[PDB]
Amino acid sequence: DNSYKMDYPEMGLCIIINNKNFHKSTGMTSRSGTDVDAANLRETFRNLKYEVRNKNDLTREEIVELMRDVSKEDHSKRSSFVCVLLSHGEEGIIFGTNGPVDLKKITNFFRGDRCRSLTGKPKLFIIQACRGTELDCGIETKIPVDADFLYAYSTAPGYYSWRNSKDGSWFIQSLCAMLKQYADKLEFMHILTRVNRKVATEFESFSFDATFHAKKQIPCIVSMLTKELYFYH
Amino acid sequence: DNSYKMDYPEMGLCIIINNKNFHKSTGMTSRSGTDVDAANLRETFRNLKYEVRNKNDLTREEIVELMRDVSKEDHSKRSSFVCVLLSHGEEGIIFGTNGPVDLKKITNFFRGDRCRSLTGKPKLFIIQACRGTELDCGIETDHKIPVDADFLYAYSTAPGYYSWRNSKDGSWFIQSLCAMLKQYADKLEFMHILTRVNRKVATEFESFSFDATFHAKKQIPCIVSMLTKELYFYH
Ligand SMILES: O=C(CCC(=O)Nc1ccc2c(c1)C(=O)C(=O)NC2=O)Nc1cccc(OCCF)c1
Repeated sequence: DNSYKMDYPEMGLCIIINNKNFHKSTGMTSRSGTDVDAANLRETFRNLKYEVRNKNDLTREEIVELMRDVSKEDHSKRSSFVCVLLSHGEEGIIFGTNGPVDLKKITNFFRGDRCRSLTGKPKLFIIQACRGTELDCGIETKIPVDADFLYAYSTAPGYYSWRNSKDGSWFIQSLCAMLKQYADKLEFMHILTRVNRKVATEFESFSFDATFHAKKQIPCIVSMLTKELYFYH
Repeated sequence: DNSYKMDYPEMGLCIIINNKNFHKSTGMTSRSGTDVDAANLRETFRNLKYEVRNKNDLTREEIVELMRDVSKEDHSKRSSFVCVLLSHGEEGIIFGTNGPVDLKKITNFFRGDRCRSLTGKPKLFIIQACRGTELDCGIETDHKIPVDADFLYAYSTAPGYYSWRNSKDGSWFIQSLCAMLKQYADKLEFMHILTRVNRKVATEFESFSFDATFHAKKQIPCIVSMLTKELYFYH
């Protein structure tokens, strides 16, 4: 068929790793307002009938162990899997409270051959974290083991990722608003495309210092899905 | 307006870079079956009403030059822009005949601030090249806008992975891309076309080799989208 089977007895897990406070030896700063994103996500995915588990202030080892355990659960009665990461980042990596974790390490747990009860089911990774330090100035006007993954990144490779301490990050605030409005009408890729547009046109940084002023952001959809994804029917 | 305006006088250019033969100093093999891909692409994109320009066996300098020249053209009367790269590669790199070129360097020529007549229009890069040497063993079941916006990078494989070519039929990804564009360009949104491309490659293809190391290998393409709207080839 053209569309993933989403009529399993359960939608699936939605794990949200929310890191705000970081260890002293890291020099990493606290991500103020991240709880806004975490709460917004929790409610959005609960409304999508996901079983949501929230984690807070996990270490790199704790992140690894959480994903290992979760990958070893029996997902046979679940349609999909969602993991949302809220943290500092670097290209290809997310930060535990006490140090880096390669993203590949945690998603390898769910590879078609390592988590058999999710083989052929959509595995979604939503990543609110930096991918580098670059700023966007803007401009005027048998199946493969690596299949059935989707990575919804807040930014393009190499780029910084913008957040508002009060309103939420640009990406998650837009993701939730778009899932809320369209998760009953549009296929996921088209939801995510609405997300890009909303982040691209509605947001623009403000700074008293020109270096950080009027900067822009586009999110980055990375799809290895083999079917269309509708959260209904 | 949830979709790109595709009813400009022209659909736009479709530049195809087809690298078959590489200088002896590299020690890169010839890419057998690539002319099949290049011919398939040419016919497919002409049918889509794109202005195809085929270029064969370009050097790293020539690639850069071509991309520079085309980026400096006036794309005002064009709906979009397509560029297909067929060659050897590594993560983030395609090979000219004489050596490596960073993909970022070629796609940067078209960034919303360096190519004004393409601002707000979809820039499509179709990349048939290795992104490393990993092999997928498979598993059994059988206002202002950002300058990095409006780009789509359609990769033949996942990051870190080998990309499979067949001497007779061409590459698994290009073969499959042409078939689905032929079948659905008139009906489906582009992301939906590429998703079908993904399923086709993932299910219908498996490598054959007398070397068990290279036998029974699988492949999934990788769609990287910073598009802001739905793309339909027919108005
Ligand atoms: O640090 C970040 C994200 C931003 C951050 O937490 N601090 C930060 C540090 C320097 C700069 C910036 C942020 C900028 O936003 C910036 O515009 N320029 C910077 O020098 N990413 C990063 C940091 C160091 C290295 C890196 O990539 C190396 C791996 F190839 C990526």
